[PDB]
Amino acid sequence: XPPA
Amino acid sequence: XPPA
Amino acid sequence: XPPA
Amino acid sequence: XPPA
Amino acid sequence: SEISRQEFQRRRQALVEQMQPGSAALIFAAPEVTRSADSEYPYRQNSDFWYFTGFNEPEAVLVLIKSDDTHNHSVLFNRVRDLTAEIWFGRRLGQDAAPEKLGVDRALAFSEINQQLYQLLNGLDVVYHAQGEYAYADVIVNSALEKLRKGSRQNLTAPATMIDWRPVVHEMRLFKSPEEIAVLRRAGEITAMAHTRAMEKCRPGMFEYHLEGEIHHEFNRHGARYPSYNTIVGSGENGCILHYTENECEMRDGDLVLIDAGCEYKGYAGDITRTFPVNGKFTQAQREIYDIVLESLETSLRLYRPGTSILEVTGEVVRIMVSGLVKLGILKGDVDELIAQNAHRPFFMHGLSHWLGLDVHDVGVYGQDRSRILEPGMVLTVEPGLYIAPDAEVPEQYRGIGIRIEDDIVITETGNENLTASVVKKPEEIEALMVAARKQ
Amino acid sequence: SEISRQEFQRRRQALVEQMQPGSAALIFAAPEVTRSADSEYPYRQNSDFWYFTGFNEPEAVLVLIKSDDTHNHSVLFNRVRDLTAEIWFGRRLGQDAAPEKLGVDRALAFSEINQQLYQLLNGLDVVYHAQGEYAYADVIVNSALEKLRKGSRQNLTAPATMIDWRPVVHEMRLFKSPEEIAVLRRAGEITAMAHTRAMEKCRPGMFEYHLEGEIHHEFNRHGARYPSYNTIVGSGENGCILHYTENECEMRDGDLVLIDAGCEYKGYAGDITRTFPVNGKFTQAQREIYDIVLESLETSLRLYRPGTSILEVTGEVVRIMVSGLVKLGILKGDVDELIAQNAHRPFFMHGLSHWLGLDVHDVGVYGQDRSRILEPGMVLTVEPGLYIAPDAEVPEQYRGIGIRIEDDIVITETGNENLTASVVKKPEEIEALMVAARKQ
Amino acid sequence: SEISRQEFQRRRQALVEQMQPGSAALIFAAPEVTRSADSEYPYRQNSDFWYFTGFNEPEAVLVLIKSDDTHNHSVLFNRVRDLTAEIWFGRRLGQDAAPEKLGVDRALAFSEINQQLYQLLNGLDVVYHAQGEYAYADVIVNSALEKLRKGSRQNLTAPATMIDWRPVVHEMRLFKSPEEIAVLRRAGEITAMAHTRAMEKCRPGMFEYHLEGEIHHEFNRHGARYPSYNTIVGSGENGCILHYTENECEMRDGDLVLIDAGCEYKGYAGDITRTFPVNGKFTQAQREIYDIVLESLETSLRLYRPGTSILEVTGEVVRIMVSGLVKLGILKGDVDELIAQNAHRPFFMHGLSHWLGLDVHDVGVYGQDRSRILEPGMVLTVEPGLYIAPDAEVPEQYRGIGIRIEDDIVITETGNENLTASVVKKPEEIEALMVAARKQ
Amino acid sequence: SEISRQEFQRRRQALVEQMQPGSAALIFAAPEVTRSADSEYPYRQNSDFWYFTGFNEPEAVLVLIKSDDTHNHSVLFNRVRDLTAEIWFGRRLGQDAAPEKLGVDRALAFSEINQQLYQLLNGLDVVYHAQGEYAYADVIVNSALEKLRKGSRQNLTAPATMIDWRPVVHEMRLFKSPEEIAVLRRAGEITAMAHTRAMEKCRPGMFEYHLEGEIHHEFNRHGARYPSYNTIVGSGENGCILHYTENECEMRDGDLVLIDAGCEYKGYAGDITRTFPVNGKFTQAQREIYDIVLESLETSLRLYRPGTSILEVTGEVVRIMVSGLVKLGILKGDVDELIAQNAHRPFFMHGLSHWLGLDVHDVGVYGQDRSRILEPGMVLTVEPGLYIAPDAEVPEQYRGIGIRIEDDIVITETGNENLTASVVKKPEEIEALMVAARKQ
Ligand SMILES: [Mn+2]
Ligand SMILES: [Mn+2]
Ligand SMILES: [Mn+2]
Ligand SMILES: [Mn+2]
Ligand SMILES: [Mn+2]
Ligand SMILES: [Mn+2]
Ligand SMILES: [Mn+2]
Ligand SMILES: [Mn+2]
Ligand SMILES: [Mn+2]
Ligand SMILES: [Mn+2]
Ligand SMILES: [Mn+2]
Ligand SMILES: [Mn+2]
Repeated sequence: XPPA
Repeated sequence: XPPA
Repeated sequence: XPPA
Repeated sequence: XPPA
Repeated sequence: SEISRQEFQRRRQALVEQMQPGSAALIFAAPEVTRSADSEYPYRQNSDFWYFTGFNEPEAVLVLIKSDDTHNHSVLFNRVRDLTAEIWFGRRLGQDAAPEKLGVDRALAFSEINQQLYQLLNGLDVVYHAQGEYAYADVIVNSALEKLRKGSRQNLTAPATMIDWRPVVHEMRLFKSPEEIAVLRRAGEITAMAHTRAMEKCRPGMFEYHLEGEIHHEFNRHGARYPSYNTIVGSGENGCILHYTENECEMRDGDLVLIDAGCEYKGYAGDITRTFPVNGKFTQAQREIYDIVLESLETSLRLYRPGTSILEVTGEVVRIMVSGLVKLGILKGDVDELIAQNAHRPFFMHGLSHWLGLDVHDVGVYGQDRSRILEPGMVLTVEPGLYIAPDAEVPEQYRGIGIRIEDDIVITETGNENLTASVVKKPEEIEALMVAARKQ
Repeated sequence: SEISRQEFQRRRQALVEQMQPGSAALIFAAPEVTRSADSEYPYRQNSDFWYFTGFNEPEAVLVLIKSDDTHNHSVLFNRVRDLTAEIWFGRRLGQDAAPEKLGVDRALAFSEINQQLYQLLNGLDVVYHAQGEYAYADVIVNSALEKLRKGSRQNLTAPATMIDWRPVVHEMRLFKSPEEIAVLRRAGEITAMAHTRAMEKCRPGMFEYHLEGEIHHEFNRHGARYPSYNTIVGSGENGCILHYTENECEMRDGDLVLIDAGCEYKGYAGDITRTFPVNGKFTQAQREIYDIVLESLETSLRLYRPGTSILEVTGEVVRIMVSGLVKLGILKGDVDELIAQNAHRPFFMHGLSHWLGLDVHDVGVYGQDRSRILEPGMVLTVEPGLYIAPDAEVPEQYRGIGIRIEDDIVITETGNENLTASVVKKPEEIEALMVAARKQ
Repeated sequence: SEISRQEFQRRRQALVEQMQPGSAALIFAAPEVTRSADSEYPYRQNSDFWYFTGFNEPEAVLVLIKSDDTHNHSVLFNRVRDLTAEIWFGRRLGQDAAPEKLGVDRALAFSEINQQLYQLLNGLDVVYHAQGEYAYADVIVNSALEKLRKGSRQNLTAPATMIDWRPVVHEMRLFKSPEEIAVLRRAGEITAMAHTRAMEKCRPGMFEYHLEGEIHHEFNRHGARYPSYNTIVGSGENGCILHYTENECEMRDGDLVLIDAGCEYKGYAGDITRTFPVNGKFTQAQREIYDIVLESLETSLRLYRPGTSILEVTGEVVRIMVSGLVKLGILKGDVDELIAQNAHRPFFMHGLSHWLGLDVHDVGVYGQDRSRILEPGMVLTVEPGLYIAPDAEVPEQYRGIGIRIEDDIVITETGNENLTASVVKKPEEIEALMVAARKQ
Repeated sequence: SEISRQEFQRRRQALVEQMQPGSAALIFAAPEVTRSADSEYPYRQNSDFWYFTGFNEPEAVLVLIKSDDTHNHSVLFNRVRDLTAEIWFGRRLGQDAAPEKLGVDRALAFSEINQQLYQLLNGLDVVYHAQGEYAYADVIVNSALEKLRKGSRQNLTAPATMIDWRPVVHEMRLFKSPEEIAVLRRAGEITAMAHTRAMEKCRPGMFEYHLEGEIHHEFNRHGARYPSYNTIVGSGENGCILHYTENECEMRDGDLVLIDAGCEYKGYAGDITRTFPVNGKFTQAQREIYDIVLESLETSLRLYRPGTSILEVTGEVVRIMVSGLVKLGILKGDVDELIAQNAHRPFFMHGLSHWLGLDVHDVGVYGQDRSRILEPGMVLTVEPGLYIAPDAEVPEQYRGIGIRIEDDIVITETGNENLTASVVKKPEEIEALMVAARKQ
């Protein structure tokens, strides 16, 4: 997922 | 396993 | 000289 | 001197 | 599906084609990593090294040497075959079979790299090296260059120019070939099947990690042994933690569970997120938030095509989100004013899309604010979501709700192809799926 | 089962009890490890750090300070709570809840360790540090000591004595408490259940990794998310590769499959190896080798008790092995001469046992040639095996056979308790199990 | 005068006497240092290494091994004799002559240290190492300890205890033996003769560095090739810069010149400071400041004896200074109040004394605020001074005056012996000296 | 003579002129070096840094930024002015006066380099850095590049191309400007005067270091405080040790003394070697060897001119040497055969010439075997010599003789200019000089  |  |  |  | 030897050759040639004459590109393999004491984590090859070889061993270095526009040769440094080491830590390729197996002109023992590398760089004008990528690689490269710099009395010369090949190689990885798209397509299928399993197995009373277990097993059944990233199974308030990986809680009837999981097939990443009711039935409050997220995804899926950008589609998503949040009373005020204020920020605090490939958060230049124009061949995720904190100052029924729905797509000539649509996302379809599975 | 807060306290006190007055012990947590680009492997806490805290976060340091025989206090350095970081990378303990949660006297932010550590060491005579264990820890410790050494004008003094606490802490880990034995006992149960599953699911045509999938899932069903080491599923000639982890081949009717897999429950390792026929029926040749290995294990299980040693029991195993190999014609000559020549070496090239605990190959002094006398509380494996190379110069029917049978035991007052006997190992029992499972 | 082989033996034995049984002390030589490109600064042996050997070569390591209270042996690691290297970079001692020359039991080649050191440490309980002193030493020591720690299967054990020998060795250096006092005494004579030369050669129009030249040459005439520290020749306002080393200005008639210079004889430091008029005649203003500094020195020379401390004598100096400054109008107010306020601080901002030995600012514990009680054998400097900034808010005639007068003394049974009184310091004597020299 | 601000500007512009558009060159100052404990060696600025600034402080970095062919600016990082630090360790330039003093566009504090450097490199395509030159520089540069590489979300980009500026800058240094030639000319004069002094002061009974003292003092009298390399005074058999620096022996009547010493004037090196009789009178044996060396030098001085090479002139010297050695019976056989066998090698084992400049062994490409064609502006030494080992198998009268005669020359349009001919080298002239000096 959510861009780290 | 076998001791490394 | 003077302590550095 | 002599190249080191 | 998979990557052919020919493809690996094409990639190397495509990199060489962009290299200056009289130069060499050095691509190092990933080092082994300790998990605890004398035990190691399952090996994961460096993505860029893999891209050019599909070779899964550590202590290996690919050297691409370009003499001129029509002449270039390759040298692979890899572990020598050792009867002892192999009877213990698995079979090794060795120097003899390497040339044919990996399609390289020559293969030398990694143990001799410090005695051979400087000889391969001697006389060249440019060396392409990803400095800082790995400490061991830098030692090897810096050591070789120093020997050349200090060996004038032995007629040795070091290339004075060092260029980072990451920008060029990642730009290549940004555009998938038909073979890659086929593999990613299979990755999406496998990942989708896993998410369908999780939805069908879910029951109140089970723990979050149990769904993780079902997912990983489904990956494994289809040949994808490892996930492309640590699985996320956040039920209830855990759904508000973007990278919640503990997956240690009992799933409760009445809560939603957010699952973000993806397999790694032939080195490529699948990346799907599906949020659904633990008891198989969305409540009104859950539906009201879910619908906003689903509309965001469906609209984005319709908009993504060559010519637009992640930034532009994101604008549409923000409008959809702010509008829906205002209608529900979670946000108050004029839609356009709220938009100009990024009033959605507290509930959607991450990006809508990221490149996808050999790395779940794939390489490739996004452009300022991810404004880069999309072209065919680019692969990306579409993952809108809304996360309302347990203590958010909004109507009680929305507090503690975390929802994200994510699909993987590949930009085509006229639009895009959804690689993960084989796992349902429409509420009525999710409930039907679960109800059907619960008759057992 | 699990480890209580009281136990963690006892362990810390047991270490402090052995420390000199006016000293401090520094125990660092394991650093996070990259899997690829911006993705990390699931976190694994350093075993020794875990042993004293059961705290699963990186960037944490336990400081045990001993003033004298009746006075000592503790300071924990750990990540500060951050609304942003947590909404992303999971919840953090923080300084406020740490003291109560982990039973420590004081908790400071890891971000301030370089400003606080030297103050805690100032004036002490001894510092216990596992030098070389972690590069980041050494930087922190060396930096603190240098400030003290160079701060005489500020009235600071650095402890001139540095002692490695690994020998003492590992000696402690070598002897399990009742709580630990209970946890290891559960680890053995979970691991055994997994091996039973693999045997019941195995069918010709399935791939090695498929059994890996069944095993990992069974671990997960019982609360053991990760294996304690990379699973080994070697069928056919792959069984001759001691640490074969590829598990990439199709299991063939007629071959044996060697499975070495163990779960990690509450930080503790299970470690079982079972070899069985892919088609559920041992051939005569397979049985002849299996029997020798099983007798080795059963005899060893009977011999292990306080007073003996791994070296001594190994002697009995070597005799059993050489004798059986001679009867089969794999070895030729006088049993005793062959023994004195270690003629079994080509077929059994590893040890019979290793300590077991927070690490599959647990810490603890073995003594020269593993001659240390066994005492109650020690936990070890019993894993004889015979591996006959595909090209070994012996009767054709034995070439390419790899067999190992491994159980985990805890030495008791009068003998030992087998923690993994709940998964069958006698040939007739293995076949019965598989036949019963195949009626479905 | 010099240090005898016997003395070197005594020192080693004195260190061994304080070491635990079953331990080894590792003392490394100083590494060569680059001055520019391929040219090096004249070699300077590490003081502590020198103290135990008097051996002036790099890449040498002294290993003192203590078996028990009556058994200990030594091993020296040093450069092997090489016909080539020597015909170029000077003669080397080598392994053959080392034992007899340096009085060590055994000598091995430095090139083999990594293959030999771990063998010498194997089985010991304690290793004395000055960690952090030299990067190359730490690599060697850490490498040896790691081999022992990881070599349990080869029956190797690493000493778990590491102790910094600097505190103990420096405490030894703090007390000079009769031989050392004799050498320091000669160092004082040589240094004094140099300062007398400078005073006799000084003439308006000459540059500061010219006096530096006279001084260094005088050092050289008596066998002291190098200064123990960079020479300071500050005339005029440059005298207010404590470590002014540029010595680039033309000395002007009317200004005072402050010279702080010391030779290095047989490794020991001389350290004298004399301030005098460039034109050989003190002005009234210069005399008024000089007298205060001279009284400070003369009183201190009378007070220093066993039983007192640097802190205590400093108190007397501060009183003398504050009083004199008030009488001149440089300070205003009550003497005692001004003292309690350290009102002298702006004009005397450094210490009155520092240990003297193999290092001009010698090793040894001073105690809080240099309160340690003085005992016979300690060698220290006595250097009061007053520095009035060019822009200080005091009567114009005092601005830009920098004066320091420094002597070296050794504490005796009843008081102290001035090692540098052979060069005048009383104003009338300084003028007489210069007038006499100017008749030529 | 000296280097003007204009010249420094010209040099910077000459480097910028060769740099690509959109790039920056980073030139770091030399770090301070410890002599012992808290004392440092007199500071020596990095030659390349000095070449572009003439600035003698550590912790300084010159940044030359090129926008395009007609636009470029400079930024200097240097120590900030600090009242405390300066009253102690000398005056600092600071940021305020730097721009005017050093002719740079902007000056920032070195303490802020890590916060400023990446901003200066952001957006550029190329960075010129001498990687590996200094560890501290590499840390700073690598740190800046990493910030740019990881700051895409902040719109930062790192130059992907790194080029070592050493080859280009050293090629510049290889050709001296008229100003440099004037300074080197003065360096030769000063050095020559020193060698004349040594010859006039030499007397049997004096030690080698005594002549070193006379030489260093003469350097100092003319404004050259430090030697460009460690002085060599080898009398008797010590003359056979090429870099004999101990200079610890008593010079004996009957022996020759070889003195190789050079001053460092305004950063430039003088480099002269003169061998003469300790008692002022050459013996027949000494003369026979001396003549061969002198002829080698005189012929070389006649041959050196544009168009020839060091390799070619060396060939003539080898012939002269082999011929003379055969006539004396030191070598036996055919001259041409002996030449083809390099039979002179045992007696003349070093090169005839080396570049001379800011470093005694100056930078600059020599070409294979020093075959590079000489051009006007190049400065080099001419130093033939013959060294006959004490145990050489030749007529007894030649054993233990070491002779070298070295001059410094600058290649001119039609030949060369001898910068060091002001100190005699013809035997009759050497004896006359010494006899004249001995009448006192
Ligand atoms: Mn995802
Ligand atoms: Mn994603
Ligand atoms: Mn096992
Ligand atoms: Mn095991
Ligand atoms: Mn001094
Ligand atoms: Mn002093
Ligand atoms: Mn020379
Ligand atoms: Mn030379
Ligand atoms: Mn709720
Ligand atoms: Mn077979
Ligand atoms: Mn004045
Ligand atoms: Mn002779």
